[PDB]
Amino acid sequence: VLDVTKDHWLPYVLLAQLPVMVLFRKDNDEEAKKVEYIVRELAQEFDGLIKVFVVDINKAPEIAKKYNITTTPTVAFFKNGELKSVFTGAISKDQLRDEILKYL
Repeated sequence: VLDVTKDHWLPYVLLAQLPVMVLFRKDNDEEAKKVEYIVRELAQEFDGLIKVFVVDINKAPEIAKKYNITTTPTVAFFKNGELKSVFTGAISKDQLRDEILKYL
């Protein structure tokens, strides 16, 4: 689990050979903290089968702008360069494993 830079977008994410789950957050949010723990847990559970990253849209707004992501927290699923699925609102750890498995 770690932040990603616009710089590191393509290499770390778009080039990643594993499926990628990215959390777009603003900062100093409570709901974002809760989603961030959910995602931490999913990353460790699926450690070495997917890759999981964070986008602090305060610092890398170009990434959200690129993917037309207007709400935080947002969880995005990227596989082989393309955006495969997006989850907003209330994020269900149960649903994220459902998808993580869908693309695995």
